[PDB]
Amino acid sequence: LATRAIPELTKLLNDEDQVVVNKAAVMVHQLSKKEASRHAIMRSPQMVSAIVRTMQNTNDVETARCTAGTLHNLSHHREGLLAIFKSGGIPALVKMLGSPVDSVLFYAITTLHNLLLHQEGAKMAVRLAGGLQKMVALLNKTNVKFLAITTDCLQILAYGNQESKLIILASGGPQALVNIMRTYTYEKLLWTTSRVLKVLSVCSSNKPAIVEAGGMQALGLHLTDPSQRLVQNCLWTLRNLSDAATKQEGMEGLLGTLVQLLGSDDINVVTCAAGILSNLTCNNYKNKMMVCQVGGIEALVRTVLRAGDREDITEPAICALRHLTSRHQEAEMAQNAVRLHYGLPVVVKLLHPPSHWPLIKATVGLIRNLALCPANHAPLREQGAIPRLVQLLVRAHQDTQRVEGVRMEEIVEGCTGALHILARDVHNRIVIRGLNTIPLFVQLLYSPIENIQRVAAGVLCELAQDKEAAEAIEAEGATAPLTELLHSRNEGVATYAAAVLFRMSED
Amino acid sequence: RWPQLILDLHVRRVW
Repeated sequence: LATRAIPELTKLLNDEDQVVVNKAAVMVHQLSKKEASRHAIMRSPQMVSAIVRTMQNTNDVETARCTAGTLHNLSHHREGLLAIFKSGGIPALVKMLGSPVDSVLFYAITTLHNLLLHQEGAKMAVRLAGGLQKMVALLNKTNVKFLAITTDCLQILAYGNQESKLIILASGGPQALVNIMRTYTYEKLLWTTSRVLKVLSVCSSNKPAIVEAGGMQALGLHLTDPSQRLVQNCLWTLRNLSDAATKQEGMEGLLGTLVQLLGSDDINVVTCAAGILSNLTCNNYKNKMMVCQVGGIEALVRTVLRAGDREDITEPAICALRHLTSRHQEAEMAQNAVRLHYGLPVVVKLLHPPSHWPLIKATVGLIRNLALCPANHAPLREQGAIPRLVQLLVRAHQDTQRVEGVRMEEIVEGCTGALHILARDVHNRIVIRGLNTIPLFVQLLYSPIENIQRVAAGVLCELAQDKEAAEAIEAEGATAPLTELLHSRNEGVATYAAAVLFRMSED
Repeated sequence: RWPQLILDLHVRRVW
C-alpha cells in the first residue's frame, strides 16, 4: 500500500504550485525514518530524481531543507547512496554548498561526506562538479566541526589524485589549511587538517606554497600535543617541507622542539625529528646557531649512539652534525661539543663496515668539519681516523680507474678534502706521508673535476711545509702538473696550486 | 543547538 503512494507523491513534487510542493516535500521528508517508506523512496529512481531537481530549484528555503534532509537520510544505506548517486545527487549537493542558510549547507556537506566515504565513483563526481574549489572556499567558516567535515572531504579527494592537489593549491588551500592549524584547538579538526597537508606535501609544486603561508611554524605548535596521530602527522609533513624551507623566520620554537624530540622513546619520532633538522640546518647559518644554542649538538650525538647499526637514524643525524659544524658563530663550539660529549670514537667506527656509502659519505664530511678545531687533531689521529680515511680513498680511486646511490667521484673528493684540514697538525703529516699517500696525491691533479683538484693541492700545501715531503713530491714528477693548475679558471684551484710550488721554492 | 545539531550527530556517526 505504501508503494502505491510514492508514484503519486512524485507527481506532486513536480507540481507547479509551490504551496503543495512544500507539502509533498514535507511528507516525503517524514517518510525517511520508516524502514519501509525509506526503502520505498530509495528504490524509486523517478522519486529520488524528482527530489534532487526540487531541492536545487525550489528557492523556498523551508522546502530546500526538507528535501536536502531527505537525501541526508538516504545516505546511511548503500542502496540510498546509490539512488542519490545515479540521480545526479552530487552535482546538486555541490551547488547547495553555496546556500547561505546553514541548515541547508550542513545537510549537503554531511551527505557529500557520506557519499565520498562509502559510494564508489563519488570522488570524480565532486571533482567534476567543482567541489574542490567550493570546499576550499568554505574554509573561512569558524565552525570547528564544520571545518572538520570539510577538511576530511578534501583529504579524501586529494589522496592519490595529483590534479586535485594542484586545484586545492590554486584555490588558496595552503593558506586556509595553515590558518586552521594555527587558530583552532579542536583535535579532530587539527588532525584531519594535518592529514590534508600531509597529502599535499608530497607534491613538489604544492610544497613551497605551504611553506610561504608559514606551514613549518604552524605544524610545530602541535608536536607537543597529547594526540599521537596528530603529532605523527606533523612530523611526516615537516620531513617533506623541510628540504625547501631554508629561508623561513621565527623557527626557534620549532627547532627547539625538534631537538628535544630526539629524546622520545619512540624511535620513529626520533627518526623524523633528525631527518627534519638535517634539512633545516642545510645551508642555513641562522638555523645552525639556533640548534647549537639549545644543545642541539649534544642531542644529535646521543641520537647516533642510541641508534647504532641502524643507518636509518644515523644517516639523517650525521648529516645534521656535518651541517652544524661549519660556517657560523658556534661552529667552533660545535666542533668541540662533539668531542667533549665523547662522540669522536663512535663517529670513526661509522666509517668502518658494515656501513654503507650514503652513511660514509656524510661521516667523512663531518670529520672534515671536526678537523677544523685544533683540539680535535690529536684525538682524531689516535682513533686511527687517518689510516682508515685514506684506506677508503684508495678503494674509491680504484673504482674510478676500473654505487648504493652515491658516486665514487665525490667520495674520492670528501676523503682528500678532509685530509687537507686534517694536516694542519704536524703529527698528522707524519702519518699521512708515512702511509705512502704522495704517489696517488699527484694523480689527483690530473682530475677533470675542479673540486678534486682544489683539495688535491691544498693537502700537499700542508705537506709541502716540510722538507722530506717537498722532495718526494718533485721526485714523483708533480712539479709539472702544479704549474698547469696555476692557470685553472677555478678561483680556488689557482690559490693552493700556487702556494704549493712556492713552498718548494723557499726552503 | 541548531542547526549545529546536524554536524554533531554526524561527527558521532563517523569520528
